[PDB]
Amino acid sequence: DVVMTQSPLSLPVTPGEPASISCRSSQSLLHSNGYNYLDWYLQKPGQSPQLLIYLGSNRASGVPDRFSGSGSGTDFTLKISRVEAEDVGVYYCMQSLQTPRLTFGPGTKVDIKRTVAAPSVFIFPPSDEQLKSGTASVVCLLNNFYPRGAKVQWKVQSGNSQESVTEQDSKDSTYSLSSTLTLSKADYEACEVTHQGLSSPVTKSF
Amino acid sequence: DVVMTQSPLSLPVTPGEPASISCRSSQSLLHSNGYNYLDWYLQKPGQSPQLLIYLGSNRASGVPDRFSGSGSGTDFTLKISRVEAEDVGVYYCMQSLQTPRLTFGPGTKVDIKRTVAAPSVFIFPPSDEQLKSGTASVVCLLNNFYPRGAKVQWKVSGNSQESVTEQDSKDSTYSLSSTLTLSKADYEKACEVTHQGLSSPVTKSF
Amino acid sequence: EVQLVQSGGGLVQPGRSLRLSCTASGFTFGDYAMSWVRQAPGKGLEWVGFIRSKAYGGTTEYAASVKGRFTISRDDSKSIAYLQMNSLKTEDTAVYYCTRGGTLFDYWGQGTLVTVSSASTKGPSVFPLAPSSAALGCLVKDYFPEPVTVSWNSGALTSGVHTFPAVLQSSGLYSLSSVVTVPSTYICNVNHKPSNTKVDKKVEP
Amino acid sequence: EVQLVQSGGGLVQPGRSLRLSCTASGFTFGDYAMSWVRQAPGKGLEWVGFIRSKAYGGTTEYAASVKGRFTISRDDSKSIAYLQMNSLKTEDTAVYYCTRGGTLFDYWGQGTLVTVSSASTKGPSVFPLAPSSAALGCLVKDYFPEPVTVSWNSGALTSGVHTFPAVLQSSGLYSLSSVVTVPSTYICNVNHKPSNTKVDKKVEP
Amino acid sequence: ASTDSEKVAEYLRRATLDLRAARQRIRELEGEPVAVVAMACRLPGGVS
Amino acid sequence: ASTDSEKVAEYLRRATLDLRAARQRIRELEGEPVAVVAMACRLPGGVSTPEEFWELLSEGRDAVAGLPTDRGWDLDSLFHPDPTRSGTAHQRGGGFLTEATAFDPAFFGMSPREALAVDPQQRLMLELSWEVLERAGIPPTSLQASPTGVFVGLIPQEYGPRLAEGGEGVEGYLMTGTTTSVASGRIAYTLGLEGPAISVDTACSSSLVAVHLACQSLRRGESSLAMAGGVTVMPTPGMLVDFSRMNSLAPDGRCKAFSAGANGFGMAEGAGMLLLERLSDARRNGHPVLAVLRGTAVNSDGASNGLSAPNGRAQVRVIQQALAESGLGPADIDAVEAHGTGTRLGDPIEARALFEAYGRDREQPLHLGSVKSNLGHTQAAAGVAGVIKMVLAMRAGTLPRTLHASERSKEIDWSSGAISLLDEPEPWPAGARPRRAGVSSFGISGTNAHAIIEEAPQVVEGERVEAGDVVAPWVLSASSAEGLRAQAARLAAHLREHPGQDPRDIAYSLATGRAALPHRAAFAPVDESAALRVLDGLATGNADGAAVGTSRAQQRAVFVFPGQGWQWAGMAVDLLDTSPVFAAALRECADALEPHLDFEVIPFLRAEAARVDVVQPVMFAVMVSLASMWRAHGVEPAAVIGHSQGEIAAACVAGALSLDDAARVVALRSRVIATMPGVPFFSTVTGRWTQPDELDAGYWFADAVRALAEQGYRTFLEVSAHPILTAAIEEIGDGSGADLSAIHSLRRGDGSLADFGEALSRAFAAGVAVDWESVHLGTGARRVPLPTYPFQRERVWLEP
Amino acid sequence: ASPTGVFVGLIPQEYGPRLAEGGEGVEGYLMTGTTTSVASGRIAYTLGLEGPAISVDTACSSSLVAVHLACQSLRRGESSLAMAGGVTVMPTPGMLV
Repeated sequence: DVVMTQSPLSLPVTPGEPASISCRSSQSLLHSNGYNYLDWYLQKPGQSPQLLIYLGSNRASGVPDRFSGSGSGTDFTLKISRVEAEDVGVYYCMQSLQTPRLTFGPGTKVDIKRTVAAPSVFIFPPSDEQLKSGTASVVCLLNNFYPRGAKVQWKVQSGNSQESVTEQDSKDSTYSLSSTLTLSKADYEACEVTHQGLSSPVTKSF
Repeated sequence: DVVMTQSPLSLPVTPGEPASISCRSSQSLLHSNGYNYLDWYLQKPGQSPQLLIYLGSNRASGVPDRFSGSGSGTDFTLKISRVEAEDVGVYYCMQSLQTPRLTFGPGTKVDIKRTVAAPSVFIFPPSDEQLKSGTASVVCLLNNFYPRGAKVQWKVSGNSQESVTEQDSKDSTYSLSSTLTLSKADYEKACEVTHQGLSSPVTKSF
Repeated sequence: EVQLVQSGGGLVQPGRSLRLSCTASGFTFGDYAMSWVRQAPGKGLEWVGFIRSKAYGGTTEYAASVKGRFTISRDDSKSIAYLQMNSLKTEDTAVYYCTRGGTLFDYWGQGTLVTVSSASTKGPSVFPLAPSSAALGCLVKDYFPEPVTVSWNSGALTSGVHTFPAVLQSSGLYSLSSVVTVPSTYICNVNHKPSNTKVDKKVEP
Repeated sequence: EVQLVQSGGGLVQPGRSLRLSCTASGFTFGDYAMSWVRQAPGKGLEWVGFIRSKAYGGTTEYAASVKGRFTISRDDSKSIAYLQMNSLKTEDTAVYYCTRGGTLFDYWGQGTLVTVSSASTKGPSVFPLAPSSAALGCLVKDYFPEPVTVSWNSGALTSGVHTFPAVLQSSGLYSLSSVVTVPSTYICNVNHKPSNTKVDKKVEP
Repeated sequence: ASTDSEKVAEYLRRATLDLRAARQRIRELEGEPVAVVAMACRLPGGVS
Repeated sequence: ASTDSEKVAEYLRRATLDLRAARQRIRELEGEPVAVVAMACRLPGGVSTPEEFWELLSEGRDAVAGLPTDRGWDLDSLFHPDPTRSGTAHQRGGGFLTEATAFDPAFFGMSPREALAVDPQQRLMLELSWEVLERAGIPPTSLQASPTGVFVGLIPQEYGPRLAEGGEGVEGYLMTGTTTSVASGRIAYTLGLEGPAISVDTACSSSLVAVHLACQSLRRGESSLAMAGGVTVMPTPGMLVDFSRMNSLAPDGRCKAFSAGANGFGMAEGAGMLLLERLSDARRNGHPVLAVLRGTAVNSDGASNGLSAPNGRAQVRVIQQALAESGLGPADIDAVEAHGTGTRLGDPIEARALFEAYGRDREQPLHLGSVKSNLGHTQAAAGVAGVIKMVLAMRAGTLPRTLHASERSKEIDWSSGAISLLDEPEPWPAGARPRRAGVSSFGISGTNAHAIIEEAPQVVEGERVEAGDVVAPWVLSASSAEGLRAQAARLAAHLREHPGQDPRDIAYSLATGRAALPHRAAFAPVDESAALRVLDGLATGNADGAAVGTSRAQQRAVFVFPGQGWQWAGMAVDLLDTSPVFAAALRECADALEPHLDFEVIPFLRAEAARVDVVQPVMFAVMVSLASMWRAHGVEPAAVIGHSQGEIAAACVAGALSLDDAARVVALRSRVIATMPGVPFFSTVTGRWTQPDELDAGYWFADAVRALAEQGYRTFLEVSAHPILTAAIEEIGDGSGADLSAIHSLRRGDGSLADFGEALSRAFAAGVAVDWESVHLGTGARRVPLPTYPFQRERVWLEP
Repeated sequence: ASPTGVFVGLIPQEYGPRLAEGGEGVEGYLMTGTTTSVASGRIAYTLGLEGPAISVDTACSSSLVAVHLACQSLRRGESSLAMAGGVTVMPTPGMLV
């Protein structure tokens, strides 16, 4: 009774061409009366979610006509035709066979398609200032890289840290990231970028 | 049990100004979910039945507008804002609380409104015509007795066959005939006719 | 679209069987549990019986009277509904309609005739009646089959024609009447296609 | 139209109770079922509570980890839903949504943000070292509560400056980040309202 | 949940709302009345 | 039973169905595409049909020669080489029609005087409407008392003398002759339509605006057919000499659109017309479809730096609005028909607007062209010309060439390269992506219009092939002898040009289609060579091997049942077996006659091809069968004067006795007559109009035909294998009243169906209405294009 | 720059001298000052409206028909406001002759 949402969770898209997201299941969602218990929800950045499709394929009032859905016994697919730039957000597919429901699930997010644009590195160690109380940030400041994947490590062999990323860089749309590190004060005596668009990690001493 | 639904019997109408038919009940038809289990059906003269309104107040697709249902769970009503000449026939209320519905009930009737008029009578004796051998037959007949509804009895009664025409079309007046039969014991000595349009009962013999 | 187009009918003697077929088309017949309704001549519509859908079991229910002699078939392969007859009686003469729903009676069929009786193809007898003393007329005596037409002097007269629907007597033979009115000679003609005994008769005191 | 405006707020240390109210208008409240969901920052939505309608009466089904500490009530005179809860915990920080419908989540309402844990306003001295020698981030370590802004040389330089979200350190003290991105005169000082610190500096090596 | 009138009822209500909205839109697109705001004239006989 | 399980499912299904139907209705009301059925055009040069227009476009030829010397212009003081003298034009050339001075007032109900009063614009519009109606395949006489809208785009200008001074013989008709409303009122009055008739004047963008209106009334539903067009013509050099005062006219008179040497825009004249119908309705009735219109937009430029100053924001907005209404994106357009007026300032602004509206999101370059290079500025006639060019190019699968574009301009930037100027022909083949195009039009008043056109659906494929042995007649009609001759010559020429055409297709197209006219000709050739022989014979003048004859205001026929005299018949088993109408009616009457008369249908209707007791019933049977097949073939009867057995035949036909009953009574008559040897109906033995009921058992030539002719019936048709007493009737034809013609049915043993083809051809030859769909019905014959009506024009001018 | 249409009924009339022999002060404005196409365009030009500004001629009913157009443009949603009207003025005694 587990439902999962296939297709890439990034799913780059551009205005003008159609897009499609297919949601898979484990059993047959066809009730004895002859209806599929599937619903679709859209969450835009910074506002409450709205209902899009209910009961397999039925566009609710107020939804733009460009949205549509197709269903089957176990396979369902939401499809658009003329996607705009205001349709960026998160999409959720829901079953309704079992009334006790839980967390909505990972869902699928979308963004504007672009090129690779491998990131940049700005590693250097702290010396003074508010850092004098004792801590060190190894943030390499991965700047202007479209693919989301970027892991970091450290040698100067790892441990706890914190992550912080921003939105799709407005006009630039290049997902700047500054994965930083917190360090204790007195334990004296860099990043390992593994981006898809790169070929070898770089690291500077301290 | 049942709610013994009923309607205000016949109702003549005229083209132009609106009309309405009420529908009462004994047990409330408002289901717990928040809906009324009532519907309306129309039967045209010499044609298959039809569906107009379902679930209290909802117009089915293909209905030529002009029909509106309303009312709470006990005092339903169906109203027509504009009355044409083709929307004439029989109208039936229908419920859905009890699944083993046996009959559609009597149902109300509609026709064209017309000024009240008086009929005429022509008693015809059982002459020596094709009757001839042992048998008997007598018809006194009626003509143009709008509105419909009359009675015929014979004295100096118990068996007779009646027939009524259909509105005569353009003039809009009914015509009725009644027949009484006997084998041999006739000629031992008259139909009387009562209509609300006319006066104290008349009759004619021989 | 969603036409139904029923089939079957005719005339059968008492104590016999028959088959009535409803042909669903233009829509998915999977779960559209249908029903059969009956309308007698001169009265209202009375429900006969409905057959459930195979999704919920495919069972059926009947409403007394016809419970032991009426059966319903649900051929899903051709999307056909069948009504089977058993030992019919004279009082069952009615028009049968094949509906679409089980609780909400949606789009209806067209109806059949099916009459049960026992009589031979007997012709008419002609029955001009006595004059008003102006209400001259010609009632038609016993005749078994339905289609019989009457007129005056071969349809030359149109005003005042008041032909009336026939009735049924104990013998099962019907009677047809028609009258005219005009102040002052005319000849009534009848046609009986199953009997082909067309005749003429005039009345004059 | 349909209005589902919420009313309430929360900033309490763990141990006490809180009340949340959902106001409905423009449609009949006696038939629909109200539900409460929550969204914690950084993750996805999850179901919290749901109450049936008057046709069945009460019968709440609080999901999990909230039994004995969360309650749902409804009022029909003013048609107001209540999500009064007691004995708050650390993992209860979220934004709560009140929605209409039990299974089909129809038209939603605006969200109410709640917070937990004990902290006090402290020195907002942020971070030096702009990208000289976009260097480590215009961090605001050891500051509370969340509302804070950023500025750069009296808001004259704007290009290349990106403001980053919170960090959620191991304890309640917070921070966010900002950069300049001028690698080819610049040091960031921000404005904090609760601590009343309005500073903007310029020294940089 | 309770029997089966826990999911069909909401769907039926939503369908009824959508149908009402669509029919209202059709009616407004077909026969919306037009209100006249102001008029001006210049006619013989000194009428201005 | 059915607790909470089945009760709600039915209501849910019904609600879903209702919602789906309502949303489908909304979509149909808002965005139903329309279809173009046929087009008609008149362009400068030798162009008179769209085929010539496409040939000129493909071959890359211009149609600018000079000035007309027929319309009484001074032509001489029109240009004193100093520009600023009064009465001095600037154009030493242009593209002008050479047919405006001529007209044919006889074809329409038009008197020579009021014809002389008629403006050339409506004069061309009438012919355009008639030609497009014939090209569509709809008989122009069928459109009577039906909702059909007419929309015209004109510019008033002036034709003749002022109304105040008047004329000498043409005075009252001056007002109606020169008025914009009458331009469409006259079309509506002549064709007898009942839809709205509208004339719109919105400068050079008038025509497009018209079609926009035609695209709305069809969508709303107030009309089921639209005719939208535009026209512009100049009977006076006033326009050139007034526009020269703004110094906006190039000397030579050409359009160098998007060229480095732009000097002006020039002037021309023309006319265009399109017929539009809803796609579903057109496809339901089988009407041809050439292209589909989806979205249109009309806008104004607002306040600018003068009336003539254009705007860019308005053009961008109108383009985006048209795209939104069509429900498409900017990347779905492969080519555009830009204005390209050729002026100095207009071209950069239009280029920038088109750039910013189309090319920002484009992977493939966009092709751009302008028809004004080939023909020049046609004022209100433009717009529809671009639509015709685009649809012709799309159908032919080739993009034509734009002239004077080898030297691109220098005031525009093409660094992006998203727009590629069309300098050479480009293939435009079919594929997965449907082809789409856009057309723009801007007026000097300040109104802009944009439209989008798409290819017709590719569903016509799937036709089968069927053969047969029945030969079908060919007919052709006109309103004058020379008209008939020229029509025959043109048909023979076209059949000579295009070989491989089946006789069935040409017969069907010359069937329902061309209207019914006084002068008629008909025949039935075995193959096409003899068809060309008889066609050239008709073209020479001597009609032999065919049938001819004038017939004015005649629409009735008369069936007469001759008695004995067609003896020996010439047994026709082919009639019984090949024709199903015989094999049904004659079979029914025969098996009706079988039980009474012992003779069977087998013995002598088997025929030994190599006695009143037997013949008369069988002559009655074959007579009623022939009458039934004739009446089923579209030709109805009238009062019948059948003699002897013809009395019983007329009794059967007019409704006196039923087929079986009439057969039985004729059998009784035969059995009682085999011993001594050894519906309005006209009585014969008495000679009076009598009802069909008095004929009973007791009931069992000159004055009759005189009275029948005096009533109004002037033709006599006898159903017999050999016409008898024809000369006796024929001698009477000249003896009193109008002439009389009698048509035979069969010949001496010529029982073949070709004899019936000749009989039908003779029937149509003299004023008899025939239902051609009935005689064709199932043959697989499809519509085939044919030449339109050839006219007889005469000079109609009125100098000022 | 607001969506607002103009609909005017008209019948063409002769006002000044003929086009081929224009005067001395009025030469380049004769075409603009007489054609009905600008009869509504000026209304759009002075006030700076951006909406369908057409001129329709249907003889004595030309004004009323104009109204029938404007309402349609209002119901379709093309424009938010409309101005409909008609006008006739005879400057020469030619029509009555």
